[PDB]
Amino acid sequence: TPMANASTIERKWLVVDAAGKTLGRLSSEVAAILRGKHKPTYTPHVDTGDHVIIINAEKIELTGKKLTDKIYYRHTQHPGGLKSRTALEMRTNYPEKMLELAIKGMLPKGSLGRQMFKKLNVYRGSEHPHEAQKPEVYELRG
Amino acid sequence: TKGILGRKIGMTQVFAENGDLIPVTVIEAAPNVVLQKKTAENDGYEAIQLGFDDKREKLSNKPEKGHVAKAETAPKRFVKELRGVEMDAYEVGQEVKVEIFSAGEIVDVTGVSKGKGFQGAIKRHGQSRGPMSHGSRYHRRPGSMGPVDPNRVFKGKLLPGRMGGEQITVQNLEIVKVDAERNLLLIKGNVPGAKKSLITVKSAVK
Amino acid sequence: SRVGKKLLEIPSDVTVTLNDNNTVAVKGPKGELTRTFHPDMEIKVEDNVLTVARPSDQKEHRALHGTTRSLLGNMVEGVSKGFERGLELVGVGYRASKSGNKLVLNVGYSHPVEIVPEEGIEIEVPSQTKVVVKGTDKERVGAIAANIRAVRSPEPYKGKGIRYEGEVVRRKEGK
Amino acid sequence: MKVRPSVKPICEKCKVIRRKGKVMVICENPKHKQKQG
RNA sequence: UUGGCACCUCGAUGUCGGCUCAUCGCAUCCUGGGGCUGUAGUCGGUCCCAAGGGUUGGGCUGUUCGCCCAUUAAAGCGGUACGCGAGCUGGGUUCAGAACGUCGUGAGACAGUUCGGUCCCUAUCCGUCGCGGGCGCAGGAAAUUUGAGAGGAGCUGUCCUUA
RNA sequence: GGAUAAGUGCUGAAAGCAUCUAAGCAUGAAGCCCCCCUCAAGAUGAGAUUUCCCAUUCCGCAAGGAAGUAAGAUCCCUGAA
Repeated sequence: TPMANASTIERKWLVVDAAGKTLGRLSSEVAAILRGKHKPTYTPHVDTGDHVIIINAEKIELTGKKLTDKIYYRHTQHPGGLKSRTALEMRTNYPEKMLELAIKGMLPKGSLGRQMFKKLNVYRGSEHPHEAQKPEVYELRG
Repeated sequence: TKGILGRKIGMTQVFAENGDLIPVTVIEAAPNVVLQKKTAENDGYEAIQLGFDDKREKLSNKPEKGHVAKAETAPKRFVKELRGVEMDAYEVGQEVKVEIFSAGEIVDVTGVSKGKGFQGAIKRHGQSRGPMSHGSRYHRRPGSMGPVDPNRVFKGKLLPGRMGGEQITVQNLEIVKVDAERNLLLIKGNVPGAKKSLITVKSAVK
Repeated sequence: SRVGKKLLEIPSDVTVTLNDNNTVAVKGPKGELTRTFHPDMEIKVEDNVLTVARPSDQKEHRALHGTTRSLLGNMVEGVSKGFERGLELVGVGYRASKSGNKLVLNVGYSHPVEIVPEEGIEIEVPSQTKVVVKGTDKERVGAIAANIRAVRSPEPYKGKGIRYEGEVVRRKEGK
Repeated sequence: MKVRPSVKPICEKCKVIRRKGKVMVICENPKHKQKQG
């Protein structure tokens, strides 16, 4: 008969730089903390996670020939409405969304998964508009 | 880049230093006026507004009155917004007229097509009908909806609906004549939309 | 039998500078040059002489060790003597000229052809046919020369078109 | 070209090389020019 | 494709061809870009990359297919229940009539032929095309707008000059 | 226009040569992303800009609720582009 949290939460705000990082090994931590598995007061149905900021998304890294050969497909609901974008041009034009895609993929699915995605806030560069939240840095265990 | 907007009237014929007819469209553009002058610092893009009317105060409203009262003009009915032009040229309260253009400039024009209503596949999408004889009980109908395997109907399959009322552009037209005293343009050919309707004219996007 | 193992003298009117880790810069009469190199490599200029080294022996380090020396030899040879490439051309109405710095070609087309050496390279037209590219970097020189040669590459039946002076053109029999 | 999986040299002057991970054959004789695919 | 096996379906999964409607693959018919040539040129052959778009109208036959006439840049190969019958037709196959040949003692029969022969259904759900209402978008309103994102379009000849 | 396919290459070693390739550079298609046209903030990530209205009255401890309104819109009516 342990505790199961509800409205007894203190969601901090963390910050992460990505100057040389592999998005997969990074995202596998940011999603964990968005879900709250870095806390003792974890429950599967409450979103005990913690808000996250990411900077210099453009400045991520990859292994191998992914920039040339990794392909983000995306289909409309129209015939022949398949579309493809390489990781390179995703990185250039908008790395926000490719980070978001990876993290969304490794998040749980459902309303709760979406709501913990809503805590994420990715930004190109090193600007961080969310000064008011008084966040702190989070180095990566990996 | 340039542009103006007025109202369509009708069509007629005009000669050109020859016996050469021209099917002409007639537009009245009473002198349009600037209303707002947008910027990338606040509005995220450079652009201006243009008003074309002289409404009644019984028809206008307070916010419109203020928004125009920035300038020294009256409320307007047809207000729209031009993009990608020279900005330093224009000002607020500044009137623009037909003598911008001349009698040989090419144009892209824009308007709102006529309303044809809830029409069928043929008139709307140019399909072919079935035979009217040889035992057929099929005509004026859209066709099959698709194959069997996907258990559904693909998108984009074309069907009846409210044909018309679409924003349409027509490119590479040619101005024929101007009457700035009457505030009139005479354009080679025909345009989208019905009489009394709004028509935004633009320097052609070559 | 090895390239990068060797050494490159630095005769005179030359100054080498490790501006940083690897961003070499060279100077001299013809002008100057710069290159950035792979940082695992090791470069040490002694008195009048340059030495190169690699940490290890892999397919990568070996190749880099060779390329660095060959490339630096090209650099200094260009800054001292400059690089040059000739181009002949063979036809009837085939000829060349210049519009100032630019190059102009009347070969075989309804139109003429124009070429622009924008990058501190010069071109010389001692004859109507013969042409010379002249600069400091083999890379850019050969690039421009190939840009030229692609215009009207030769033909085998009648050896026509642009043609490197030291070229061995293949031949056919016009039936 | 002569695209084929059975890529070989033909004459002694034919010279096999590898390029972009693919196998190719070089010679002055362009008919000896080959590639896998 | 011809097939083999009999796994769903015989308390019913309608079966050829055609019309309308398209859609996908590319092993590309044309158009585009190239290599090689026993490529002089013009035309070509073959191979490679390319599926964006386009890819005819008639005679005969129920026909598919095919042959033929005349064109075209070309007159592509296939899949989608040999796409699509609660969308159409129903000429053929494949009910009952009758007939020819043939077989059978005969009743009758023939992937042999011929003539003629009822194609039902007010769309509940999803889906598709259009149209409105409600609420939301940390006050309530009128206007103009950004653009994520979506869809459309995307073909080609002939002549003159170069000559 | 940009990046590319096949292809063409320049420089260049591994492999004293040669080499379009591993480093590094550039070209190169009706194709890809744009440029062209249309829809588009339910983009619940619900955006931006301009202008208008004012911050009233009753309860209710507060929470909050109703009950008249402003700007404005509609019912209703004349009609159609």
